[PDB]
Amino acid sequence: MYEFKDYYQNTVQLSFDDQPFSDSPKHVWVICRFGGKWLLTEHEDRGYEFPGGKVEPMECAEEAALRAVKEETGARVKSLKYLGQYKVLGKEKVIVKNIYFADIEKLEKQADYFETKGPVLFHELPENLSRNKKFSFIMKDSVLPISLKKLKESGWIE
Ligand SMILES: Nc1nc2c(ncn2[C@@H]2O[C@H](COP(=O)(O)OP(=O)(O)OP(=O)(O)O)[C@@H](O)[C@H]2O)c(=O)[nH]1
Repeated sequence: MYEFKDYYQNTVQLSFDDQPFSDSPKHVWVICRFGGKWLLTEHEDRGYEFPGGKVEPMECAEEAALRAVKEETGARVKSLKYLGQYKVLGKEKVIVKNIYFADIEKLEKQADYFETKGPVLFHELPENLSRNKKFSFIMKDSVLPISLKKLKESGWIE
């Protein structure tokens, strides 16, 4: 596994095995790709980040991942694939977040933006996200580069 600190100096435990920290994860994170471009969302407070969110009642992690993509980017996933899972050790609460890769089939219109500003398309992600104020803190740690390298080698990009 991988153990490092996040933007707010909280301990993050990253692994690429089939749900090692928890079999019931309360959070999801979806690395989206619309062909040759990265599909991101713009949170009203945080900024630029990959779609994600909490798992709702009578919903599984995979269901929550597809919903978060539609709720934040309004996109339909062609193939959702489990990449890994991470544990964030905060001051009081501990969060178990599931990492998913979504190959985007299409981008459709949305009626409401759930704390978001709609879909965002990037041909290539900026050189330093930890310095970039337009991006979210969830993009400003080692979870993002390690996952992209694993994703690269998966490799389902092509
Ligand atoms: N590093 C990192 N920390 C995260 C991520 N998502 C959430 N956190 C941390 O999790 C905490 C917030 O978790 P939430 O689930 O949103 O908690 P909440 O909104 O107060 O309320 P609940 O819905 O009851 O959980 C903060 O300490 C964040 O730093 C993530 O993707 N990466």
